[PDB]
Order: sequence, then C-alpha cells, then structure tokens
Amino acid sequence: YDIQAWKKQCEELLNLIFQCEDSEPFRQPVDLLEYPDYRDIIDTPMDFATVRETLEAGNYESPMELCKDVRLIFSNSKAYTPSKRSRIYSMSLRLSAFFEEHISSVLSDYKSALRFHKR
Ligand SMILES: O=C(NC1CC1)c1ccc2c(c1)OCO2
Repeated sequence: YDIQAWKKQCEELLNLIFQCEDSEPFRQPVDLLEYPDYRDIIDTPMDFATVRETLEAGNYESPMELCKDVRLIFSNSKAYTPSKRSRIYSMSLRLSAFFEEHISSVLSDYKSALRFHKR
C-alpha cells in the first residue's frame, strides 16, 4: 500500500524502454528538419526524454499521468505514419505492447494503495 512506490517503478520501466532498440525513434522529440510537416498533423509532441524529465522534476502526481503521456507517444506515431507497415510505426506497436505489459501492475498497485489510504 505504498502510495509513492510508482515513481521508482516508472523510472525502472523508462530505463528498460531506453535499452530497447524499438525506442530509438521515440527517445527525443521528433526532428522537424527530418519531418517538416510533423506539426501540421501532431498537436502535442511527446517523447521518452520529456516523460523522464517530467517524472524527475516531480511534475507527475500519479502513474496515470505518466501513462497518458507515454500513450501519446504511440498515438502520435500512429497518426503520423503513412502506412500501418512503416518501420517506425511497427517499432511503436512492439514498444507499446512491452509498456502496457509492464505498466499494468504499477497502475493497479497505485490505485489499490490510494483506495487503502482513503478507506
Ligand atoms: O512517428 C514517426 N516518426 C517519429 C518517431 C520519430 C514516423 C512513423 C512512421 C513513419 C515515419 C515516421 O516515416 C516513415 O514511416
């Protein structure tokens, strides 16, 4: 029932994501010189360095907020892809599956701890 445990759990998950070769296109903000029309399609850019920095600054209150930003990385890749078979989008799908598999217990434990706190 530790209400704070999610933070280190998220730091360790981000470390795993950075070791995954599938995270390469998402480790830093999308380069507008490489993808000139990016901001014509994507309203809110997001990347894993920004997520890690927000967490380390103490600017996430819960793992649900971190999860929303990580999911935005994947939805941006889906919205920008010219094809469902594209390399970067295909990497986003595998990384998404890996993230979802690992974040599930973080979310469940945090929500359970918070319900216990408010019992
Ligand atoms: O989201 C994309 N790029 C940013 C992560 C760096 C992205 C997705 C699919 C593509 C693509 C780019 O180029 C050809 O197919």
